[PDB]
Amino acid sequence: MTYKLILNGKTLKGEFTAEAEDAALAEYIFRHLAKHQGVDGEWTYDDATKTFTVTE
Ligand SMILES: [Zn+2]
Repeated sequence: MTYKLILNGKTLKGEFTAEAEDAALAEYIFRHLAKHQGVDGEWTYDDATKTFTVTE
C-alpha cells in the first residue's frame, strides 16, 4: 500500500510517500526518513488516508 508522512515542524514543513507492505513497516521507514530531516515529536496516524503526521 502507499502511505504518506506529513512533517509538521517549526523549521520544516513537508510530505513523503513510501511503499511498504503494512503500516508498522511504513512507520519504521518514515521514522528513518524523519530522522534524516531532524524532525521528531508527536506521531499520529490516520488509517482512512494511510497518513502519518509528525508534529514538533
Ligand atoms: Zn508493495
